[PDB]
Amino acid sequence: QYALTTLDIITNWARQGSFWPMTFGLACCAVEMMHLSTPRYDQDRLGIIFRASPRQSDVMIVAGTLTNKMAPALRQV
Amino acid sequence: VQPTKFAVTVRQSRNWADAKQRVIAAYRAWIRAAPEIQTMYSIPFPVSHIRTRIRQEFERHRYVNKLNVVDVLLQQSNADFQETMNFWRQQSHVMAFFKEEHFRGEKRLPSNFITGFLEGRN
Amino acid sequence: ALPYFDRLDYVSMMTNEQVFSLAVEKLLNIEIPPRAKFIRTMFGEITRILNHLMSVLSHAMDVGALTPFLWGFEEREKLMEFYERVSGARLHAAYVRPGGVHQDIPVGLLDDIYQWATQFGDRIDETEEMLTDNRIWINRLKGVGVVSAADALNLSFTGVMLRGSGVPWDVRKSSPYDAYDQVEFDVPVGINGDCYDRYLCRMEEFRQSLRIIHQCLNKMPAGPVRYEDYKITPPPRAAMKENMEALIHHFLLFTKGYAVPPGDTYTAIEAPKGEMGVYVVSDGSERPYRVHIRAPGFAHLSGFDHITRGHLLADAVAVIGTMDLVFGEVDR
Amino acid sequence: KVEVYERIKSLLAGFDKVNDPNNITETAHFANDLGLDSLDTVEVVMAIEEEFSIEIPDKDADQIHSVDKAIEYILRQPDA
Amino acid sequence: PQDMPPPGGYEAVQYKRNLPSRGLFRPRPLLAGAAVLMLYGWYKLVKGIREQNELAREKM
Amino acid sequence: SNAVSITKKYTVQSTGIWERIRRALVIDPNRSNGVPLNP
Amino acid sequence: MFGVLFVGHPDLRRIMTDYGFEGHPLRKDFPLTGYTEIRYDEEKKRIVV
Amino acid sequence: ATPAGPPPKNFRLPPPKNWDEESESTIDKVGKYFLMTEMLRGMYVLLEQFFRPPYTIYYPFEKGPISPRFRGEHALRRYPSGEERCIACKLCEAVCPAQAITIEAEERADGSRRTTRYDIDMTKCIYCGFCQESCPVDAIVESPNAEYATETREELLYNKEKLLANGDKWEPELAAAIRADAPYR
Amino acid sequence: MSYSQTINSLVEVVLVLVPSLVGIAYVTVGERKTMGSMQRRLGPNAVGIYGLLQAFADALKLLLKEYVGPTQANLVLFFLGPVITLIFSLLGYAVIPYGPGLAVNDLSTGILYMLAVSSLATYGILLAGWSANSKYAFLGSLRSTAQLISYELVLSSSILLVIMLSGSLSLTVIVESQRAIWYILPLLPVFIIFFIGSVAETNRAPFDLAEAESELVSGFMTEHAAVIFVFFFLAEYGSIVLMCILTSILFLGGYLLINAPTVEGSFYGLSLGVKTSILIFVFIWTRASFPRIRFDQLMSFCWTVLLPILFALIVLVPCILYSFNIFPVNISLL
Ligand SMILES: *P(=O)(O)OCC(C)(C)[C@H](O)C(=O)NCCC(=O)NCCSC(=O)CCCCCCCCCCCCC
Ligand code: SF4
Ligand code: SF4
Repeated sequence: QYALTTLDIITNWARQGSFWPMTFGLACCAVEMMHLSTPRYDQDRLGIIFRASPRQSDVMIVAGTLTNKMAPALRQV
Repeated sequence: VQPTKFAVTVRQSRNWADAKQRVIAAYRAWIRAAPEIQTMYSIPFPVSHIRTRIRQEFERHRYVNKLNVVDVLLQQSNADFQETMNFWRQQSHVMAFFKEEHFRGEKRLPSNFITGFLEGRN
Repeated sequence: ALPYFDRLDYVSMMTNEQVFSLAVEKLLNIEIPPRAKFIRTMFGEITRILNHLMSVLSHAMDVGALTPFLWGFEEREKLMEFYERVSGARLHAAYVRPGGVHQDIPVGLLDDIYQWATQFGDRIDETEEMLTDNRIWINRLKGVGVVSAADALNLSFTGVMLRGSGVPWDVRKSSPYDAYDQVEFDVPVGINGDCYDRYLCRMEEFRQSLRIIHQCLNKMPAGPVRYEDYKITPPPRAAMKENMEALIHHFLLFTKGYAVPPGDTYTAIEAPKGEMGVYVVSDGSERPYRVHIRAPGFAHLSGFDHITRGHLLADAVAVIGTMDLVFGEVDR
Repeated sequence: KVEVYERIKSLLAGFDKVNDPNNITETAHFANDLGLDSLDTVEVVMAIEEEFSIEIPDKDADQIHSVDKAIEYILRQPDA
Repeated sequence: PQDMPPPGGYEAVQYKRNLPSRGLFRPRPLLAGAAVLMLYGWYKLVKGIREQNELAREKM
Repeated sequence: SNAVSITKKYTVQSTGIWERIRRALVIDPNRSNGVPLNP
Repeated sequence: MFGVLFVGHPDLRRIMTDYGFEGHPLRKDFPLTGYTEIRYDEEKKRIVV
Repeated sequence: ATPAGPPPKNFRLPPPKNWDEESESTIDKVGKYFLMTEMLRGMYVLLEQFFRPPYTIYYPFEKGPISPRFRGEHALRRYPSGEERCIACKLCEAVCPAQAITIEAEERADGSRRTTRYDIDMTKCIYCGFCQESCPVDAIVESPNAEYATETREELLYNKEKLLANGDKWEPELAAAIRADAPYR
Repeated sequence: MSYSQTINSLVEVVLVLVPSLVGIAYVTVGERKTMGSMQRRLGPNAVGIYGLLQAFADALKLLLKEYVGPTQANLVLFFLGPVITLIFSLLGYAVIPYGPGLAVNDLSTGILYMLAVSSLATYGILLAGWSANSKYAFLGSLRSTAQLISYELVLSSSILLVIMLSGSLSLTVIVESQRAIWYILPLLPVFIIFFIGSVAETNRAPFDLAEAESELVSGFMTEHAAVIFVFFFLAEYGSIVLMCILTSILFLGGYLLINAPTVEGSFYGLSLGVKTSILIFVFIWTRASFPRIRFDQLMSFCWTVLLPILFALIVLVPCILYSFNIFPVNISLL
């Protein structure tokens, strides 16, 4: 049991320590999202790196108004 | 043509003879494209089933006797044709055109009075 | 409907709400108080700097120049504090309304803006240290996205997309609004109509915006910030709890709204991304019959084919960035 | 040619909008003899175009109104 | 009262372009500097290789 | 000149040996660092 | 938005609405929320109107 | 292009200068090209920034500044006696630009005009402060709180119980923010 | 000899390879922190003390992420490119002298060994883009292969000038021959060209189209998930460190400085490390300082600026050597 928690802690520490979002920056929320990478907050200090493609990404941040015309693209990524 | 692949400049029909040619021309392009439409959107229906839908769409407007209304329907047909042959539509858009693929069925209205009444206005 | 304008060009919130306030004020047939005019002009140029910081630097980041974007977004943080001090929002202030502005500025804001103003010139200069003379930057922008002065007018280009091609034209100069007739500033104009000229116009617009803000700090008059008719602007909360007339006018303005005389108007301002206009039709009631928004980014992106046909795919990122393109403006 | 006609029967007889099979001739007309309205005719020429794997221009298609007219038209076209 | 400017008025702030030239990036001293390092290096390289060549003589 | 004095720009200044180092090394000693003063 | 034809226009197509959208939303008789809406269906494994 | 009237003085540019006529020496021209002088100058700027203090704050141990006007999580307030401030005027429900508020009301058991339903759909609310501006009794306010992200969307459908509890917890901030900004309201 | 040969080779390999990967891991952490200080920010400071565990978090996250391969084109071919790139990117460390002769393989043809293993690494990039079965990403990987071979010509032309000075391809002899003078002074233009070529050879900014996502057609490396990303990224940082080590070897005097065996070895290792670290810092410094060059411009820079200068230097330098009677001896000396 203790071993399996240790791997649990280890694998979770890696998921938290390298948190790579794929920012689907649809609208004005993307501006506040973009301000998390800037010097005042510097998400990189915590290990957050924004990623352009979904293939390299662990988290999807839907930051913006999702229109019907755009929904198929969001489901695809 | 010039602006994008299947772009047709908006023009009025000169007369009823002119309009009929365009309508037949529009139908011909539609049913010709039906094989490509199937494989391009991976439609789970045979080209026969798709081509029937094309005729019914043209048959809803078979009784139009007004030239200006025909020009409107022709412009709509060209716009739908372009956005289909260009892969601008998505499978969800074309699949929604086939009324059978709604989870409540295609007979979405009551057959007669008593079936709709027993279920509660359909 | 006013907060709907914050969310069109959503890095230029106060000028977006400025254009709708001016159009409604025109149909209301009211002259706003002088202090409101100076506050709106002052926040107009603060919002122009916020926009150009987003536009120029993110355009620089798209072609590979990571660092200026980091430096300048700390400047954005400082100016977003001024937006949060006046309203209670970082972005969607809903601050400029028909009749003036929502509330007056807190008593220590002007000096805090002044302190930021004494150091902003250096921030502009350090940005120009990395880009203006850099041969990679020049080779990425010079001769790219050229449009002639004649075609820019026929394509509906406004703002920097028009002034970069040599046409001297600014809505603040040609049709003055708020307090821009009471301030001194120069209009940067390019000559080659390319991405490099449009970059240099925007860098100089930084300095003229700061020059206007300093004049607004010294010319700020005393008085009310909302037109003084409680049939249009809400009364002060102390008046609303004190006298019968004020309470009625408060009740009606927040349930029915003020009635706007019937008619229509096209009102345009020099927004940070070019000529922003709004076309409003009033039917005499408290709801607008029709609101159409003229977004400069809509006209600019409609010209993408004209400016890019025959050119390299590797220059498309340069002209997408040379157009100040936010798609809340484009699509609405 | 005669090989085209034997292929012509393969589709007209299979068409479900014919008034009665075996009514086909060497010169039968779609409208007068076979009872085909306008669009059913548009579909028949499109089925022939598929068989000979040659696209038919809309003006040429308007000219085609009879079994013989199609047999004559396909022979002129090089592809088959 | 209200937020107002100081009675004198706020002092002028810098807004005009300030990217002054500096001697660390003028090309003439840089070219002179580069030439001296190359000239000094070739002087040391002639002396170095000639010595290395004499060491091969002794070793052989 | 174009530049205003660093002594009038509302930013944290350097002092002592570090101000002399700064005036000797930076491209323009009148340029502020953008850090606002807490008082 | 309005369904108005412009004769002589090259490439008169929709610019704002979704592909295959039915109706002209800025008509006074067009209702505010329109007629239809979308969602993801887990049987069809795709979006459905 | 130019305004009507005579051409602006000196609007026409002088003719282009040939290579021969450039007022810049060859050695300087060749030196900048091969030595990349302006690129070296830009690199030197980065070293200057490398030794300047960073702007980063260590959130959540430190926080960025907010004002008494800041618009965050909604709350329902009381009088000092503990009576609800809300009297079901429906001004906030009418002014709401997003239709996020739903209210029902009758006479309370004591005959007082009070609400029975007070819901705010936090997934409809645009955080504009219009309700707080329209309220004649200071009943609906936006708290300074912004850290209330939730696991499910249903947790963002606030009813009257959730909103009155929020006002009970945040009241000293709510009074302080009202105290600072009420002169300007 | 004293102990078993196999034991010696085990220990010597472990001493070079293991601390190398530790250094490559912290070059990525140092890149983030150096650009951050330059960007008025902190960079990684939370994953481990002072952010010292950040690269290990990144690697473990990617190694436990799921891989999304192509539409079953081939299992072997898909991994074949990434495997080749990593192995041959790391193979060049085996001839680096951490002191006179202190290399895994003290090879007399060592310079040519380094050139060969770099040429074999470009295959993995090209074999990856094709295997992705996406004609868009293939063209980017094709452009990246064109840039790598073109600037390989720049590096081997620069290296030929250094061999003329030392008369040897042994990395040790090149370093010993700099006790006379570091080659950066006599060959100053060559050092600048070689450093620029090394940045281009590593797909590093301002030559970074391979990973550029903002450029519309660029970003071939941007479609690499899980293990494949780890392979390509490790290979790139591994090549960055090796191009900085080789630059110090050829121009900055290698392990040379400015009685016990342990301390002599430590000082030689430290001097090589200090010089390598400075070039890694400059390497990070240029990525943060410049915008990105277009593909057509970077190919024109190589073929119409750098190479014509190098081929001119290939004529001049041996003429100077002959004119001053300084053609070196090619026998085993030093
Ligand atoms: P024949 O005598 O049988 O009929 C000839 C006509 C049709 C001309 C009539 O006799 C007639 O007189 N009609 C009056 C005028 C007319 O024809 N109206 C114009 C109608 S155009 C029209 O209906 C266009 C509709 C196109 C729809 C195509 C299918 C829908 C798109 C989706 C395709 C499937 C999914 C990808
Ligand atoms: S919160 Fe205020 S405005 Fe809304 S119903 Fe209660 S008293 Fe009226
Ligand atoms: S903040 Fe604005 S949107 Fe939200 S409930 Fe109050 S009035 Fe409605």
